Amino acid sequence: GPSVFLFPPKPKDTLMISRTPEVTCVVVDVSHEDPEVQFNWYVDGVEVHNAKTKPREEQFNSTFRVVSVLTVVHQDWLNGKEYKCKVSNKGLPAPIEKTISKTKGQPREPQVYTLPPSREEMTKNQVSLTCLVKGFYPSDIAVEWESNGQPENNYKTTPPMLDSDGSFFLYSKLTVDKSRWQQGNVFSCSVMHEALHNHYTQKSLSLS
Amino acid sequence: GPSVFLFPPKPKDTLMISRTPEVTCVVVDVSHEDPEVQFNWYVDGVEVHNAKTKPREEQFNSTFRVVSVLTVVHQDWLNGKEYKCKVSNKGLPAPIEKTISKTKGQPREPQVYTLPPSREEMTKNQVSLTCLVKGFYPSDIAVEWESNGQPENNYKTTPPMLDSDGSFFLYSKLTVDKSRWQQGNVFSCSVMHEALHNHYTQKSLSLS
Ligand SMILES: *[C@@H]1O[C@H](CO)[C@@H](O[C@@H]2O[C@H](CO)[C@@H](O[C@@H]3O[C@H](CO[C@H]4O[C@H](CO)[C@@H](O)[C@H](O)[C@@H]4O[C@@H]4O[C@H](CO)[C@@H](O)[C@H](O)[C@H]4NC(C)=O)[C@@H](O)[C@H](O[C@H]4O[C@H](CO)[C@@H](O)[C@H](O)[C@@H]4O[C@@H]4O[C@H](CO)[C@@H](O)[C@H](O)[C@H]4NC(C)=O)[C@@H]3O)[C@H](O)[C@H]2NC(C)=O)[C@H](O)[C@H]1NC(C)=O
Ligand SMILES: *[C@@H]1O[C@H](CO)[C@@H](O[C@@H]2O[C@H](CO)[C@@H](O[C@@H]3O[C@H](CO[C@H]4O[C@H](CO)[C@@H](O)[C@H](O)[C@@H]4O[C@@H]4O[C@H](CO)[C@@H](O)[C@H](O)[C@H]4NC(C)=O)[C@@H](O)[C@H](O[C@H]4O[C@H](CO)[C@@H](O)[C@H](O)[C@@H]4O[C@@H]4O[C@H](CO)[C@@H](O)[C@H](O)[C@H]4NC(C)=O)[C@@H]3O)[C@H](O)[C@H]2NC(C)=O)[C@H](O)[C@H]1NC(C)=O
Repeated sequence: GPSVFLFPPKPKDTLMISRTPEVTCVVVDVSHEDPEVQFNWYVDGVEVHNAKTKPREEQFNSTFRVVSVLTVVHQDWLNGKEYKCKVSNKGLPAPIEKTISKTKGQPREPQVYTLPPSREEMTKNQVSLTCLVKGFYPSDIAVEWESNGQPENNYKTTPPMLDSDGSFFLYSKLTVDKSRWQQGNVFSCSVMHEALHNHYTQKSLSLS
Repeated sequence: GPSVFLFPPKPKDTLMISRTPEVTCVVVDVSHEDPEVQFNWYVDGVEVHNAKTKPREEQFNSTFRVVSVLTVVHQDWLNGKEYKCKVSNKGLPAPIEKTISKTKGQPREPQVYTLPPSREEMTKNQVSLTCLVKGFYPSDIAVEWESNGQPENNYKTTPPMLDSDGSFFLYSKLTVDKSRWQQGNVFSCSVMHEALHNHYTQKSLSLS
């Protein structure tokens, strides 16, 4: 009894023409005696044929794992085109069909807010700078940090939370040596999200 | 083939003598033909006998569900005592054993920081006030908000995130009408966590 899992591309993959968005079709618990698999892909029901089917991998539990990767057009996904994977195995009476697309909902533009460390935080040798992203829909988003055009390393972001009003929000937290902050260095969280003009925005933060 | 799941109490249950901490032993996919179950509980291997075993509930998939609830002593769990559930069913060749205890690790005191809304946020009719809890271990924690001793309603908190240094942190976000904030009302996130003196602390925030 095999099952299939269908993964969407990653947000910023989608948002940057530069990047390569992929839809991933994963089939597990494939019969170890009859490992032969057939993938079929569809774009709004339209069969396409450009998917790279990876070599089957033997797992440690007497099953195989089978991955099919479809390259997608940025705009296509953005315009909410459907991607359906069909998987046909001889040890299964009917082929499995999963489908995925950009989540159905009105797009909503993220509001970004930079926030100092707390007065009391100025006790410790590390401070936390606070990026705040809210109101956005869907959930698919990415934040980064940087200073002097160079990306910062020591930050962490939450996974998006559902807000009362059906929007999502999240916080990003960049920690830095107090000295940097007090020297008046400028830092900015950058946010990628389909609702943004050019899918990107930057909001800066430095000690007043 | 039944399975068991063993749930810990909830943080603040543990932290307030007032509250009632419970350890929950859940057994699912119990045979619909042979539904007869036997629970056994243990405190550091020591069998106790004070658990309330709930009536078995027929599920919609031809299985039963069986819950056993053990009341625990606040200090006991706090001192990291072990709670092992044994489940014995006739349709299973060996009884299932799960065990749980306060997570193993050095306790670490949460640092709480209140943070204004962003200057730019003062555009909208709703603002966000920002409670920040960091450095804590373990993860089991709870935040609330209040003003004028009355609990606030419209806030949301993230689930704890793992921080670089093996600590957890999280943010709480309380939204309020701009007018309240500009009137100079005082708001404070309150945090319950075992590392706190008296398991509690409060940090306030009002417009300067
Ligand atoms: C033999 O050993 C095998 C290898 O270990 C093992 O295979 C594994 O099988 C499980 C199923 O039991 C399967 O689990 C699914 O995982 C989905 C996410 O997979 C992630 O994360 C894991 C680890 O965290 C990674 O190892 C995977 O590679 C994968 O990572 C992603 O991979 C893709 C491409 O490779 C990347 O693009 C991603 O970036 C990357 N992510 C990360 C974080 O790195 C998970 O979503 C599945 O959840 C759904 O099914 C569960 C039941 O299995 C339900 O509990 C749950 O509710 C989900 O249901 C769905 O919910 C959706 C809404 O959220 C709906 O849309 C769906 O309709 C609904 N239901 C479905 C589809 O049923 C799931 O947990 C693993 O993927 C798989 N391992 C690998 C490596 O492929 C075998 O089980 C072993 N067999 C036996 C018999 O023991
Ligand atoms: C027939 O229909 C039945 C009823 O719907 C159904 O029963 C369900 O079976 C599934 C297993 O498939 C079982 O899922 C487990 O759920 C655990 C959490 O349960 C929560 O959340 C659900 C919904 O979100 C609630 O409905 C539950 O009541 C329960 O809520 C909690 O309940 C307790 C007491 O009631 C409260 O105190 C809590 O406050 C409350 N929570 C909330 C949010 O309200 C989940 O933790 C389990 O995860 C582990 O097993 C998975 C495999 O099933 C793994 O993918 C996963 O990795 C986990 O593995 C563990 O990881 C741990 C570390 O994190 C380790 O410690 C463990 O060692 C390791 N492994 C284990 C134990 O295997 C799990 O998903 C449901 O609980 C159960 N439903 C109910 C209502 O009890 C049947 O499946 C149906 N049968 C069939 C054949 O279809």
